[PDB]
Amino acid sequence: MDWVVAPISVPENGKGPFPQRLNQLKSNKDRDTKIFYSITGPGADSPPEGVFAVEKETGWLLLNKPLDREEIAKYELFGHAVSENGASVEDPMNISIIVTDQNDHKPKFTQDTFRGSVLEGVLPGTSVMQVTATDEDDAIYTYNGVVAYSIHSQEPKDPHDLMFTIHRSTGTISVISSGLDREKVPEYTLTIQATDMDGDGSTTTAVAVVEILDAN
Amino acid sequence: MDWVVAPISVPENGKGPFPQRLNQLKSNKDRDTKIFYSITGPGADSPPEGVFAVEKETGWLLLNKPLDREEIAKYELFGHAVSENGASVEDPMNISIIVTDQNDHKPKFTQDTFRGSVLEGVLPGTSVMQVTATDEDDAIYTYNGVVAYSIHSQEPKDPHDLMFTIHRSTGTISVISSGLDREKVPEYTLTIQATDMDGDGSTTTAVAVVEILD
Ligand SMILES: [Ca+2]
Ligand SMILES: [Ca+2]
Ligand SMILES: [Ca+2]
Ligand SMILES: [Ca+2]
Ligand SMILES: [Ca+2]
Ligand SMILES: [Ca+2]
Repeated sequence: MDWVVAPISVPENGKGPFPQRLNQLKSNKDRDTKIFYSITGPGADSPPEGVFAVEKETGWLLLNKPLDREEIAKYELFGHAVSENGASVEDPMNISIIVTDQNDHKPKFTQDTFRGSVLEGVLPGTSVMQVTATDEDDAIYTYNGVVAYSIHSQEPKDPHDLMFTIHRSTGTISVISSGLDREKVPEYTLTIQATDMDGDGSTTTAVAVVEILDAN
Repeated sequence: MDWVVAPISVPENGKGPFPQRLNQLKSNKDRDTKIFYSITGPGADSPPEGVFAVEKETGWLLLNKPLDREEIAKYELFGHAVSENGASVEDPMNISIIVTDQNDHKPKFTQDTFRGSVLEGVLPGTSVMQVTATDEDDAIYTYNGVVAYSIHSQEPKDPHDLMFTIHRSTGTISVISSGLDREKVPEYTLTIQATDMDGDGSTTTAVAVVEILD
């Protein structure tokens, strides 16, 4: 029995030590001859050179230094086997290295202060504005690049304390209660937060300033 | 050409979606007979049951839910190939799942306040005390569980500002300058910090109180 395709998943920023053994190659021609192994491709003999290597006799695939997914996320290499007589015995083998993500980037708001406005009359559920934070980490297979938005505080606290809400994943801010009155309170300052790992990681902070406009 | 053996490395807390394909099994007897695949072992048919599964006809190995390395770090399963009989055609295959670490734990000092003492006479380079923070994440293959120690502040700043240092990875605090005098300053309060990812991750804070003896 065997795998049809077996890619090797390697976390970025590994401790090693280096050089670090990955998986071991084997030509089933072993008994008939002595085999010598080598590799080619971007990562081996094309740039970036010498990130990966092979032990010529044992067939161990080696990683020579820690990887950075944000720099290169995938490698496609080829492994070769030649007899002691010098003849390429079999087709070269496809080697796929998948670099898996670590949470090595903090989220960042696109601005320190976002600004929006809304009419004093509006219905609860009305969009005011949208805020945005970015995270360079993977948000598809991991949560490391997935951001959770929240409102930390509101100022002032009148009439109600919880006048707005923020959509947890889109960053759209909405009005959730009535009684907006420009004459009483013309401006609210919301301290907003974006936290990666969908709310369990690092947090960064910005501000949203909401102007209340007079409906005649 | 092939791998002698090929373990599968799966990051914990994956998004999937689930069930999630890992790698695909294949018997060489595919060509001469119809094959049905299955798996056994802790993770499959022993507890924890049904974390992994196999598509009986295609041979795809499936992960049914996200993994937690801190709960189980490694699985050893066996893959089987049987004829319509139910009879093994070849030896079962060893399946190794390695669960790779995510930084899902913050570091924590063992105490909020550590206490130590040192004689007023001592030479620079003298050990005072050792402080400790733990991190449940992997500190062997990743930095996620590796802690970096630092001194944030000293009080008072007398005779001067930098009287102690902390060893970045052991948490041992040492005297780095002379002029300790109990009669002048009997006690120092150091704000200390432990940061995971060897200094690039989350930080937590505690206090070290050092008594000067006569
Ligand atoms: Ca990186
Ligand atoms: Ca990353
Ligand atoms: Ca991140
Ligand atoms: Ca975990
Ligand atoms: Ca972990
Ligand atoms: Ca950690």
